[PDB]
Amino acid sequence: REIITLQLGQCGNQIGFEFWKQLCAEHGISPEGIVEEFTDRKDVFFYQYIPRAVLLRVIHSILNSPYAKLYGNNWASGFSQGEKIHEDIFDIIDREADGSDSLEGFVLCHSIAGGTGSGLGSYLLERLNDRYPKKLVQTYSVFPVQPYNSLLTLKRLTQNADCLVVLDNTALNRIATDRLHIQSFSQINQLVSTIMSASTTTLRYPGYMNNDLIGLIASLIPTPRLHFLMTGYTPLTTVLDVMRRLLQPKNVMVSNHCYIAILNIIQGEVDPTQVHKSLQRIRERKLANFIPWGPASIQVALSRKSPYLRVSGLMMANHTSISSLFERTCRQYDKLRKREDNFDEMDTSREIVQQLIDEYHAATRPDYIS
Amino acid sequence: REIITLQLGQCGNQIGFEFWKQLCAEHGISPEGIVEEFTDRKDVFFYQYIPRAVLLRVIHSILNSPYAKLYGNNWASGFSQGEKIHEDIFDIIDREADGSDSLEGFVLCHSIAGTGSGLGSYLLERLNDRYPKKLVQTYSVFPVQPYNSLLTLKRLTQNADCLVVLDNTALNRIATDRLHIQSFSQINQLVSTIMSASTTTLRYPGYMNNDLIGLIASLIPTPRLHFLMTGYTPLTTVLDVMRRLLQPKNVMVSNHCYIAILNIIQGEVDPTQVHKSLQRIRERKLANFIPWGPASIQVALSRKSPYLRVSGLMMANHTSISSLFERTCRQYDKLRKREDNFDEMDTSREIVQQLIDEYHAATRPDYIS
Amino acid sequence: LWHDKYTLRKSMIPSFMTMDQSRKVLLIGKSINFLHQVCHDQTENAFQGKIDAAYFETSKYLLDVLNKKYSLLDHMQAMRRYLLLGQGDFIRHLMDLLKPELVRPATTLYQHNLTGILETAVRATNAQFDSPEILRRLDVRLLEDTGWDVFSLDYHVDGPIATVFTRECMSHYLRVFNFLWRAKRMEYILTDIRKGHMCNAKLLRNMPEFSGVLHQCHILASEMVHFIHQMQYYITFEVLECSWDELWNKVQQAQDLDHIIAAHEVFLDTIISRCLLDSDSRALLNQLRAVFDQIIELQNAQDAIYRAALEELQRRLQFEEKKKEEEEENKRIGEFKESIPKMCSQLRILTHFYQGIVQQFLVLLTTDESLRFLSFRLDFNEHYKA
Amino acid sequence: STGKYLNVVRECGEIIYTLKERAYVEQIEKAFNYASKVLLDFLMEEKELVAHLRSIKRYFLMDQGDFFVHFMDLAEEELRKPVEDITPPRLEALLELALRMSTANTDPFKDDLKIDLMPHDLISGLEAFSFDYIVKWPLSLIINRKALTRYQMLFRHMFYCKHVERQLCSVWISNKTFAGAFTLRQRMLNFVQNIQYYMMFEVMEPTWHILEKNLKSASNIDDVLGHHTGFLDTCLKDCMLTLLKVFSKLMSVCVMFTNCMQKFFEATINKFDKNFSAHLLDLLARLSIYSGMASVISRLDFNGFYTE
Ligand SMILES: Nc1nc2c(ncn2[C@@H]2O[C@H](COP(=O)(O)OP(=O)(O)O)[C@@H](O)[C@H]2O)c(=O)[nH]1
Ligand SMILES: Nc1nc2c(ncn2[C@@H]2O[C@H](COP(=O)(O)OP(=O)(O)O)[C@@H](O)[C@H]2O)c(=O)[nH]1
Repeated sequence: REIITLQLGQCGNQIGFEFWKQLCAEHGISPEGIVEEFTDRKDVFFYQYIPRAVLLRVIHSILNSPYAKLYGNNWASGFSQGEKIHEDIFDIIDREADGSDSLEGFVLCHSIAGGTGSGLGSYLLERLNDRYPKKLVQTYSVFPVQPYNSLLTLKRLTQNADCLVVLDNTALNRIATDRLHIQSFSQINQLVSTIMSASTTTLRYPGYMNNDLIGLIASLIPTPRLHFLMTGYTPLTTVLDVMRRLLQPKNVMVSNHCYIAILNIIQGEVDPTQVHKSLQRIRERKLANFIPWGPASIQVALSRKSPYLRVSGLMMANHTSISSLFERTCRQYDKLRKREDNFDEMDTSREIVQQLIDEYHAATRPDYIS
Repeated sequence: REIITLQLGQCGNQIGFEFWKQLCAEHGISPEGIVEEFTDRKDVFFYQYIPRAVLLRVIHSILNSPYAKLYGNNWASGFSQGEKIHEDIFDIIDREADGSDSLEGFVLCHSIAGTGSGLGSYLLERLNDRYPKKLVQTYSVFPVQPYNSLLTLKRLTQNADCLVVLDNTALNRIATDRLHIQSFSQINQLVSTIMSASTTTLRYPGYMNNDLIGLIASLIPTPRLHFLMTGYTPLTTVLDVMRRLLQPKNVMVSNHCYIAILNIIQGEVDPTQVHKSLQRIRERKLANFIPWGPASIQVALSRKSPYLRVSGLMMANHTSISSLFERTCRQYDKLRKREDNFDEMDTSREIVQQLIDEYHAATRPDYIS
Repeated sequence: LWHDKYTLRKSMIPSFMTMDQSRKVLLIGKSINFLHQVCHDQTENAFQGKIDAAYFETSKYLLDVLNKKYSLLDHMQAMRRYLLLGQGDFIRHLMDLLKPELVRPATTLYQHNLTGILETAVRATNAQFDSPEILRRLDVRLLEDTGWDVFSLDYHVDGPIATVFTRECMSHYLRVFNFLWRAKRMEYILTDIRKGHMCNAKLLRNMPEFSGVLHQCHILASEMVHFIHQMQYYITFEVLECSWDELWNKVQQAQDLDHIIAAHEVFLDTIISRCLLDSDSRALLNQLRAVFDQIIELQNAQDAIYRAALEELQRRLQFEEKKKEEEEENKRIGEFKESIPKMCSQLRILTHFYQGIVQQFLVLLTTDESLRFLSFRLDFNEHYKA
Repeated sequence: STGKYLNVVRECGEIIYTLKERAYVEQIEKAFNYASKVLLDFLMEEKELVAHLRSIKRYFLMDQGDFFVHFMDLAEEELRKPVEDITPPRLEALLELALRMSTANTDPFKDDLKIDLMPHDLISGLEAFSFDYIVKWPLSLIINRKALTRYQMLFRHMFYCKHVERQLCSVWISNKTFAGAFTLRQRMLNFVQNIQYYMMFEVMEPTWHILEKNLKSASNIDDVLGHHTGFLDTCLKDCMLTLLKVFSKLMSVCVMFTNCMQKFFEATINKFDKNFSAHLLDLLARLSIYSGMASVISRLDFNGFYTE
């Protein structure tokens, strides 16, 4: 099973290039796409070595980078231009798809804040939902006329993408000023690429469980609507300390309430016998709450750090608080709707995002069913 | 339970900056916020290490100090500008609140003598609105000056669940008597000694007093008589230390009786002659208390930091603190006969008179009713 | 070779040799006889020190040849990756290729066909970069229904290495492999259903009268995948990764090949005990099978409700695209709405019986100690127990 | 006594006859004096007896403060539930999490704390909770089930007094934004926080301080077995644990008064006064009539109050 990734817009292209840099460094692959001498399953993201990427001005910057051997601002303009070159890009996508043995998904890295990447990703998501009906679509979308584009992207993402991971530049900048003392794109992108590389750790280093994307998705997302996740990365030592530092709101990349599903990935050489004690004590001290209707638990898995490159850890959560962010956008849209062919698509977008926020707000009730 | 501290004005910054320096050394923590290798509970004030402080042109003096990797004159100007940034500084406090496990208190360090007076008056009001279950202790420092001083006292008598007085006048004497200075850079060294040794029982866990509400509810009997004064002798048995704390030469204050006394002995003195001294203090009658309610004296031991000899601090609830108010109350009326409603000052004037009457009623055998 | 061919003789042990010392020689001799034939490699108080000196050297060398070339040690590690599903990457691809075959009944199944499939998987996954010797023994065997009831791997071992396994470790591994195979297909079913729903709602999201009953299909899934996706962790961390650690710790320090046999023999008495394959825990496993069955009945009662909605959707597509009569279909559309509450009474009675077999399952765990760590995995956040 | 010491260490990790000369009697002592020095040191440095008794004191005598203020804060809602209603798999998960998050993390022997819900009270839910400690063989000669339940009898008597003034001090903030109850709360708080001080720094502490020194001059195990039970029979004697049941009923009006104030009448606050003050005067009447048990009165009243 092979995962193909797509990079749209300046932000998406930059974060994808840095992610590929990080992943090539994790393995023994020189910038010249030649394996270095110096166990790690690398077939998923690399083709025998060339990455499975589809880039769509900064391309010249990448071509001038040492890694050359490795390959308007409106939403409506982006959508129109994406409709204009449907066949041109889809020939590339189809040749790269059918060239693969068994395709699995379509990772999409783009910024929904604005520009052409937003509308282009909208159009691509629609067309991929049209053509390929059996391919999971995960999206590493990055959160920031901007409210218009953002809400349109949310409208297209709440029904097409079978999963989604949010990344807000505000929280990243906050963490940068707090514990990195920057005052830049090229600095927050480091942490972004770190989180991304650590996200797909269990796919490249095989373990007891989590050998496929469905193993990561179907565990967290219980219903097809609640498919927005948040990330946490504590190392910026026992597993209990890691789990206690992870659940702190100081580290989560997010600006009653309870949890739906939690997943922990530990990349250290820790003793794997103390994890059950860690979970026992976490349940004892009652540091986190769960849904009252269905039985929801926390899952933990281990892995191995890249030997060619200490204890680290990442956390993927399904928290109902994320809806708050949408509200802000929603709010701004209303503020933008009363200040200034049919202009009805934006109204439908507002309607469906209101539906989604209502569903999130109803999810935290003991009678969420019906 | 964590305690997030606040620092307002040039005073609050300087005492807090020197309070942290006394704490950072008392633990094995380098000024680079890195633990040095070189048992002491350090989670209350530090977050795994970063101090839980929310400061508010002296700030630049801290950013140039080696500790950079660890983080007008009208009362109306302080209360006005504080309303203009209501959402700004409350964004920080709120994001620092939920990130903590379970918030316990708000130790606020400010001097009632420019902007720290008007801003602190604004905060102590706004905290009771949103946070109704959080203790708010204040290490206020006593010095148009009569106006800004008493106006803060209106808020400090109904909002702050505790208050520790530290007047610069009595400190300046101890600066002159036993230190012979004639400077702010010296008297604050004594203030930092009082602030650090105040929370020695929270950072070093013992039999009792493992939470801030344990030190508060013991001394303060009623919500109004919530003003405390300090006493620090080392500038040898437990009897040597206990006798020196009760002398008026040591108290940081310029009939009358005590309400509750707590003694902090940071020495390695054997815990067997602790009851003998208390027995002796009762016999010679070195201090008197309230006649109406049962008032007792409490003594607590602790352990000095090995990374840094007997010391001693005393938390006192003395009725003679009413004298400091009268000095403020007196000079106000003189300025009231010398020069949009000017009603807040008169309304504040009334409530301070209610407080002073409550003290002088506390020394009566019929203080009830 | 390990399980058989080398049995201690209780009658001819000299009196001046303690009964424990007699199991360090039978383990040291077997460690060298198995190092030659199967692994295909060739090289008082002072008396007690000689046995331990030959133990802490031969065994420590058996692992090195069993970790670099795949060599008694390099077979133990390689017999965990495949026979105990410790690889994950290889067993994933192997369950996708045997799917079209095992669905047929066993009568049409012949061994000579499956070997080409197994050989294909070892070439595709990461198991290709592996010692050729240990790959020569990895084969298939057919137990004697459906193809998912008679398939299993064998990994036959003969020669000097056969004195460590001794025909009993090969009769216990297959006793374990059945439980790890079932708990692996009961998961790839529940990630297929959870995959269908992500492509289901992308088609029939325009029928607001069907989402009322489609919702009960999602909640029952996310309540069922938890019980399985949690039991997988208890299998990984509290059965495999924990009981194997007490084996690799009593091997790099053991010697005389008789502290290796006794360390590998008890390694198969805890896994049989930590898993529910014991003799006195029979009431527990038969109780678990019922939960394994309810996962299949959902997968049968789902596509019936799933496909019945795609037919009515497909007819509704053609009933309007060719024309853009009206009264003869409203009775067909009208009756279709009337069949919905019938299907709702299925998922309402299937769920109410699924919860009645899990809340009964937990009561049986309170019986023998390591099982308590399972009750916490399932009952996290107290979704059950009121 | 020589070889037995050699066995509780082995499983974990020339003599001639003469008459009128004792060349063997001295030889046995030169080995017994080493047979003990290897075992005693085995218990103080690795798996730290004197370094083993201190760990028990931290939880049983509640010496460690950071562990209880964080444990009762987490396991309070799950203790007010009645008996035979709480799952021990729920408490122990909180106990493990209470130790690691606290400052008791630096304790090699912390993994021997077990929850043990007693059937009888201190002759439910909260009054039926007490730690249990399991020890290995060689140390089980000193600290055994006969002399560990005593550690468990003077523990609940201190977990009760720590619980009341934990919530009595909790109502202190609720009332602080009808006005005659503040002078009654002063009468109970200055009673428990005047019993706890006498119970911690002038009763068990002094006895413990003696035991530590009294174990440096030990000579044989049947003496250490005397300096230990000689320490537990003193703590149970100087405290009110040995009758003086008026304390038990005296505590009821304190905890119940917290419930009345928690229901937010004026004729009930004064009802508690005449009931509690009468119960207190029964105590000092019996505490005074004796032959310390007399210095406790100087701790209860200090201003000459209660001179009636
Ligand atoms: N987090 C992050 N966001 C970025 C970065 N570069 C650009 N962005 C976001 O991308 C948006 C601009 O997109 P733009 O390049 O104009 O899209 P285009 O018009 O299609 O080229 C801004 O709102 C940024 O928030 C980056 O390095 N990191
Ligand atoms: N004890 C002490 N008091 C100080 C120190 N520095 C300033 N103060 C007090 O703070 C008052 C001046 O406050 P100010 O700095 O003008 O407040 P601002 O207007 O907010 O900057 C004076 O009356 C001093 O009594 C110090 O180092 N130690």
